[PDB]
Amino acid sequence: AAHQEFARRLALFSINVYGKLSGQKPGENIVFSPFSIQTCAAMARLGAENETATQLDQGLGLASSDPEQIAHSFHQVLAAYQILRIANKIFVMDGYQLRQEFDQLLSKQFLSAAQSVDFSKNVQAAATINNWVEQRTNHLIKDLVPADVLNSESRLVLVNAIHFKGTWQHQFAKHLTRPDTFHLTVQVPMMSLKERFRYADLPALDAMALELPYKDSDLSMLIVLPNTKTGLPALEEKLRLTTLSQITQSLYETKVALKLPRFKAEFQVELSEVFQKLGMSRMFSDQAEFGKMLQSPEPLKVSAIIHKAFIEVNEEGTEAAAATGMAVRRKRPIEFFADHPFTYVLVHQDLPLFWGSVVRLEENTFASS
Repeated sequence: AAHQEFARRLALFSINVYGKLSGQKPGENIVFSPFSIQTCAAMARLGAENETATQLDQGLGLASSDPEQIAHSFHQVLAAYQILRIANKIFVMDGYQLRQEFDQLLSKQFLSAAQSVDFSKNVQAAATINNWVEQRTNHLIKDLVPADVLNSESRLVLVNAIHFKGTWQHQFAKHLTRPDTFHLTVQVPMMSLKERFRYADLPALDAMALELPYKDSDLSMLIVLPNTKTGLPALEEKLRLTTLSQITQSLYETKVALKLPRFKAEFQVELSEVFQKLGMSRMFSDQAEFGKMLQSPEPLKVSAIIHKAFIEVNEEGTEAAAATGMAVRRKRPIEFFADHPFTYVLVHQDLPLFWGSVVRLEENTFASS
């Protein structure tokens, strides 16, 4: 009930963000963790007041206007994963003390760690933050927070990191992978497998979908494939007309001949513009209200929200990672051949952990690091 609502609201936030990112970065293989973004921003909301807090509640789709109830809603999920590792930490300017309620909600409900750092020594502070993020993401997310967005005016950085490594319930055979056409055409490694999978025809979306489960988990990779080679932008628009829950409830087990690219993607973005377009502008402005963060009466605002994500999909399974850092400163059979662009979601039970697009693929002919 409370759990279903949390998933529903995160799913809507997810498609909202996906839509704004796709508009901001049209030809790119977007990948992001909506869960990471919402969690990090909800932590910031605990320290917000007045219209800043209200914007965050309503723009993120949080459970209510009550900080304790909001915090508890995240605890329920975070605790359930006490394959998937999620970690929160706050990094606080040396000499500044957190307010008790902010500190208590972060520690007890968001299971957040806390550490004091010297942001005036901004290279050192960034290294501390970024090393922690690497350690929470199997070194897949590097240099999350650059030194050059931190300085003596920085007061805290809130970070969420998430790491996923799953093995397919039904793995692909490596010796069956072959180069084949991806229609943008290019030749890329295509993995082939015939199995019973949860599948749906989605004719009102002009698409089809398939779920690939991971063993020893209630996690799966949902692939939504337009029926036409050029159909992804239209599908992306139409997903707004439905819900993730309605899509996954349409799935039924059936024998499928699957072809899926062996692919990887990395994506990074500063999310201020996305948040502004989703009606959460006040937090970045000189009218921002974050007086519940620190004992100090210094007015604060958000100077950056940085998100980085990574995913690799191969014959054995999937590994994915992401992190979100928010800097706060003082104010001065059926064939299912995924051989053209598609969208995908790593979903727990309609709780989306990762969301992305495959729009362009190439086999690199150059050696590189």
